[PDB]
Amino acid sequence: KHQGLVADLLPNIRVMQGVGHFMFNYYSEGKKFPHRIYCIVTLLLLLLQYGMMAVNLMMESDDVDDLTANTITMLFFLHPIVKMIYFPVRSKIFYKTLAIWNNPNSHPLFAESNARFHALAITKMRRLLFCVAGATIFSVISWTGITFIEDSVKRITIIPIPRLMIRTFYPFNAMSGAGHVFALIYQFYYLVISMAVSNSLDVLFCSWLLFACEQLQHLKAIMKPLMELSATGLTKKQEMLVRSAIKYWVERHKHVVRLVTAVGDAYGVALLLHMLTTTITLTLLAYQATKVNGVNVYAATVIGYLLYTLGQVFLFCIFGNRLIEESSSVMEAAYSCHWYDGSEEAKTFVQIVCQQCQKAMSISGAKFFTVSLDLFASVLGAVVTYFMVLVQLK
Amino acid sequence: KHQGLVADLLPNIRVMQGVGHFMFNYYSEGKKFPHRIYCIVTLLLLLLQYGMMAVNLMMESDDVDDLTANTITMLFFLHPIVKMIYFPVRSKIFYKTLAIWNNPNSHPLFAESNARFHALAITKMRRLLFCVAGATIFSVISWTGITFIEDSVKRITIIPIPRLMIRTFYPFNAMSGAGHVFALIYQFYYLVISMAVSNSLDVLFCSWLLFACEQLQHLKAIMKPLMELSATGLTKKQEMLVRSAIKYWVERHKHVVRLVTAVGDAYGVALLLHMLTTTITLTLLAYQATKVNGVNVYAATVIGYLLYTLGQVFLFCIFGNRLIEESSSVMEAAYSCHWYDGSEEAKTFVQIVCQQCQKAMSISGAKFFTVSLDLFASVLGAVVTYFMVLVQLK
Amino acid sequence: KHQGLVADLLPNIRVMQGVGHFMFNYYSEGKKFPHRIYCIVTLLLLLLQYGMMAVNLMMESDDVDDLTANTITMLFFLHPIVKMIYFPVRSKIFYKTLAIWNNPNSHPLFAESNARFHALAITKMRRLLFCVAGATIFSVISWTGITFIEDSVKRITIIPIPRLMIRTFYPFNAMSGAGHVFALIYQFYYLVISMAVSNSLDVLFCSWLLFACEQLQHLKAIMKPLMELSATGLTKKQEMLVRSAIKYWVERHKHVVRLVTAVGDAYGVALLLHMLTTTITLTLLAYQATKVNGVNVYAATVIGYLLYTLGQVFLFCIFGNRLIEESSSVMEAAYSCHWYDGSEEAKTFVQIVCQQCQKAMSISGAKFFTVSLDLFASVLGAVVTYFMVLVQLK
Amino acid sequence: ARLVLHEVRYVLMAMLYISRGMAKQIQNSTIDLYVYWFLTFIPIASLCVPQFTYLVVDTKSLIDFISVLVPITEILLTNGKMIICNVKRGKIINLINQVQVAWDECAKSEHLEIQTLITATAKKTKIFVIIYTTSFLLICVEYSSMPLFKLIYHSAVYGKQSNYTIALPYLSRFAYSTESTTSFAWTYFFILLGVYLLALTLSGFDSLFATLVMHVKMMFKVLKFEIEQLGLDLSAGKSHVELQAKLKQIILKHKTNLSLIEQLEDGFSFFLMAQFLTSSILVCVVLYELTMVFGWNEDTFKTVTYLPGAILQLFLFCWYAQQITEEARLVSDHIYNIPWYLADPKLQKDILTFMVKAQKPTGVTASKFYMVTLQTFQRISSTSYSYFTLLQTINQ
Ligand SMILES: Cc1nc(C)c(C)s1
Repeated sequence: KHQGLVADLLPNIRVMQGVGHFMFNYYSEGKKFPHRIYCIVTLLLLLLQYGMMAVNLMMESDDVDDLTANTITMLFFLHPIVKMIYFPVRSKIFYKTLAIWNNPNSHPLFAESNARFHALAITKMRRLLFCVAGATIFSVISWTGITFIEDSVKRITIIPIPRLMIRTFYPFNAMSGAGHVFALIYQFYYLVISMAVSNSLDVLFCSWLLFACEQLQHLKAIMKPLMELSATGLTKKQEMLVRSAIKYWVERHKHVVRLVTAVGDAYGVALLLHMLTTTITLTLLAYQATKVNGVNVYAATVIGYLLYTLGQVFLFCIFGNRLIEESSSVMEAAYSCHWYDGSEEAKTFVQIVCQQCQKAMSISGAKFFTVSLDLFASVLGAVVTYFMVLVQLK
Repeated sequence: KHQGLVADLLPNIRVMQGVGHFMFNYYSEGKKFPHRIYCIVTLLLLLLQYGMMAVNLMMESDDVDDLTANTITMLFFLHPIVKMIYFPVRSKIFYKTLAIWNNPNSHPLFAESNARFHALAITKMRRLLFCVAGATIFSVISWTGITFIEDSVKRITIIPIPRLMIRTFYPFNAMSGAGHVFALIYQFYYLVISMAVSNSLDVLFCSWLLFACEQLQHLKAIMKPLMELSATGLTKKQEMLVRSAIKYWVERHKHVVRLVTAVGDAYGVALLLHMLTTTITLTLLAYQATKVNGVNVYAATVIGYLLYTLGQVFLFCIFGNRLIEESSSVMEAAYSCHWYDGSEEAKTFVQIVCQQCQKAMSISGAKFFTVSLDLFASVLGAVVTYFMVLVQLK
Repeated sequence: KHQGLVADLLPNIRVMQGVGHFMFNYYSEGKKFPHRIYCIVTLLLLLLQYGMMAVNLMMESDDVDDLTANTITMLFFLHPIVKMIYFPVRSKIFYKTLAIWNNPNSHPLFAESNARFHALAITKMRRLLFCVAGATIFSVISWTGITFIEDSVKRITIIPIPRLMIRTFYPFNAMSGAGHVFALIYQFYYLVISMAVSNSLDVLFCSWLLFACEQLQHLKAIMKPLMELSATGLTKKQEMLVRSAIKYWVERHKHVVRLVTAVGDAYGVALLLHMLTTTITLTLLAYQATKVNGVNVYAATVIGYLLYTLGQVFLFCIFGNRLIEESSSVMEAAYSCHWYDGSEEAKTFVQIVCQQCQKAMSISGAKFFTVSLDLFASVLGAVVTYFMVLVQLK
Repeated sequence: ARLVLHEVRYVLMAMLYISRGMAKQIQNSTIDLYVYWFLTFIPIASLCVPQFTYLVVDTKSLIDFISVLVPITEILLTNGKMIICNVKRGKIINLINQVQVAWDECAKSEHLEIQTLITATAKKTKIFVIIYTTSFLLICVEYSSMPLFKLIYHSAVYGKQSNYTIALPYLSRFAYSTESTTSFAWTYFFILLGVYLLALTLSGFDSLFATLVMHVKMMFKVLKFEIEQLGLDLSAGKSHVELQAKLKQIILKHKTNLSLIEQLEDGFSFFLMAQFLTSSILVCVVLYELTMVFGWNEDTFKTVTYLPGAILQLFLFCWYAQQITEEARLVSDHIYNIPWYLADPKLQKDILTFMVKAQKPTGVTASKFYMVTLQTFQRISSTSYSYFTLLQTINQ
């Protein structure tokens, strides 16, 4: 919590630890023992609750509609469990990534721009964290409200089902007694914890991407005066200064590439698993939306599920696309300087930089796809086409 | 209306203002007050009539065929409303774009080619404007004829429907009395104004693209003798002349790049919304075409709707593809000269220009797609595939 | 036997020869005559059983489910026969490929890394061979176990079909002890031989790819110190040393390119055939999976067929993608060295190397596609979408 | 000497497309332009208009619609090719003349490899043209002139005893009556004339495209030989000026090949677009007809001969576009293989610009929509299959 890229992300790390994302690395050793226990307990509770959800699916599988809804809920709440189990097994690469920017470069002429863009990156990270936290809080509040405005009724004949936020089978009578209130509190805690863990891991990924993009912006901004520094023949001191500036630019670009590669290695399998779960969730959600008739409770629930799923996918894709665009635009920033008035060494440096920028940095889901607005467009088109086919067939 | 890129587009700006596309920027201040009022009035009328269509769609939703036809009409006439509201909110970027070419570059040796290609661009813009205006007028006339040759009858039993160009519910008896003629004139006005506003904004976008393409053509034409100027050792004056020529070429290319970026910024969301509305329009039109049996009026109306929608898409895609092809062909132009007899500086200039031209400038719909003939082909194939699925599943 | 690329792959060559895969080139002439007959006999037996299966497909042609199952089996067992016949006709190109690396370049400075990466490649080849052999043995054992646990019964009424591992019409009784045991032994031998032939040819292809990838890794690793050798205004001795190092790098890269081209020719035609068969196999398998309802034997068989087909495709695709990414990484490693400190010759060498590496090496199925994880993703998406549509149609 | 596209020149002359085809500098003349326009309008009257009138008037089911659409698709595409190539005659003739000039330049070389290339290309051109023209002329003769052969056979065998009421070729509706013997004979004569013109158009233009692609490939191989000579010269250790001049000449040859490819693309863009659009439907309709009337019938024979013709017609353009693309691409590999590391950094930078240009994809687009490659053959084919399945669903 002192070195770069962890001090900057410290609020995110603290949130992750608070909700139970393990992370026994960035506090005093004294807290290592108690905190760990808490984390384990949370996981247990999560799995515990998850268990009674799965059981509820087993005896609710007679019909198709209830089975579909239970499966959608199960995938929705499988997401956070997968993320929570995924982090500790791959904690080594995560800690390596968080320590990548502990020793960056420095040049006297470009220090001010570096500081400015670092501050900008920190502000953007905090803004993203707050926005995602607000979205999670709004989702939880909406869930709690909707479970109450709606009528808890089961169609068989009319059977009073317990008024609970999440369908679940409980050994005790969770209808009117103290079991009801206990189930309410437990389900509220489960919802908050699961949503928070999932969104916190996602925000950590997106904040890594934000840092990389701001570093690319700094690289372009300082590319602008580097050529002017070279152009002016040149004395030995001036040639040495140009060489040092070129070295700084190239080494910082290599550092950004290293950070991007580390992030990709850390999160590729997570992205692949997320999209694998999503595909099925969206298929079942298209089937569910096929049955929407009106502006009643069912339509609201289906729209909320679709919005949350597509929002997760869209967040990943927007930040991936931002990285791609910045990496590509490095080339335009290299072309837009007065390279024709520069020296031969500077012109060769510009040529090689453009050569390298011919291809844009991107994050891939374990080499099966890439995260970009194109991926989100493809997912949305696939779900819409499946919905249209489902409407036509019936 | 005195500087570049606004004097060139002045007929388009005047047409936009006359049809009510706001634009309170390019006339004497005295006209600012009255014209504005007129614009507002136009919008009101549009929305008014639009509302009366939506009302007509509410009580015409009992059937599926009439509901589909009403939805197609509502989307068709939503296009112009969306464009008309879109311009004023984004007027800042539009005005920034129109003022981009106020201070362009100049070199004595390339002045004649610059003037020739500017004149060619102006002529092409005027030709495009006239062609689109003629197409709009033909569409209006065809609508006003088809409303009359056909028989105004409703199937319930036969119910004599009022003979109007556009289906609509009117508080007054718009069948035989003065209400009939008033409704006919009002619908003629609505059709003319809506088509005019939509097509005028589209033509402004395409005129920007035409200007960019002609500037690229000028760049290649002057690339041809630039090397001849370089190849000829060289005295200081000749080296300075080559430096000035290279500076002119690079800066003009960068200006074209800036213009393309500004146009994309201005019109990306507009393209995205246009394609969003189109997709649904084409889906409903495929369903409508599924019911075509003969060469009667219904077939003519369906064909007209399809032709108009695909024509808008095709215009956008044609000009996007033209921009892409010109930007790509810049490198073929750069290679075909005698770049091997030039000086070292000119050879590095050609090298870096080719590296930059490895990629082609393009306009994207808010980063979700690019405008090209490939996009038109994909849309056409999608609609054809949906029609095939509709006919097969039934 | 005593030359590169055949001394490294010798165990795979011996495994190929043992199963009756021709290859009358890498042993003493004394065994040249005997082995040949064995090979022919194997083919005969193979063809025999193959024909013996095809005849059965006729009798069971009346129904549609058994027709689909028999077609799936026929394509599965078509793969190995196609490979076995394909090798001898194209044997000359195979032998040319296996003799590519007899005389490679050598430099005193890069000998240690070359030896290390050669040993690494040999180890990885051995690991791949052992893994694929284990997978094939497991497949055979699981096939036999499935046949023995599952009930052999035909639905017409229940008519007891012979309990044989592969459906086939036999002149023998196929029910009494002698015929039953003979058929079981013959089918076990047939399965082992077919699986071994197909998988061994595939493993030879993938081992060629592994060698190419390891050579590319060696090229990058020794590229890193090459520039530091260049970087130091050099005495003639240093200039000559740098030239020799650059020559070694370029010649080794060209050698790798030649190897990739030969492998591409041979197994590109082979891959075209393989994927042409796999497409129909996967379509029929999706139709079969549409009928799964939790039954252990049926679901297990369908899952096994899908797993085997997708595993073959995935193996080809993973190794092709590794080759592509290795070439792109050659580009990246060229960028990420201290070229700014080098001499103009070294900088130009880096520029040309990066320009060449802009286009990554790949293996194409006779110019009809490229083997990569993108191809596997396309195959999986197509089959999954087809299955979804099919199950909805039911 | 002028054997460049010799058989194609003969086929073009037989069309009256070009009058003095066998010249070394084929000249564009207005007389040929107008004569070819009249000959273009002859098939429209004889074939396209009557068949389309029958299609939009007398068609009474899906089977009849497909039967009428099997020949008319190719007839309309061939008329379109007539018009397109008449419009582009200037570009086509300029391309042929430039190919002839390049061939004359190459034939002056003393290297045995180049001479072998020349002989192989000439033989390939002749064989391909002959085979293609023969196959498609036979297809057209079988489709159009069968009733005449049947009438001749019946007259020879049965004499005047038996009766065989002759009927016109593929169904059509004519504005004027054809019951009278004279009108019938004149209509049949003009139908045969139009069929001959269409067959020659299809054969000659397809062979022209394929043969021009072959010659472009040969010129690329000559450039490869020149690059290898430059590499050998680099190894030999000559002066900087000599290598500079050799690289300049190689660059000029590369530019000439690129210009030839550009002219071919300009000439055949819309041609290829229309060809693919038509083949997508033609293959499907012919396959459906084949499955509808499979058996021991004349219709089965005609359809079985027709289907491979259309499939190979599509594969011709796909394959040769792929050849253009790959041959253009391989120049970067040919320039990378020379020992450029032995050259001065200036020549290395010149080689780098050469390779930057040589890596850009090149080929013939389908009217700017996409570049044509071998994979396209799959795409269009798959599309055809789609339509085919659709038809089946409509029947049952
Ligand atoms: C069946 C066919 N008849 C003609 C005249 C073609 C060009 S094709």
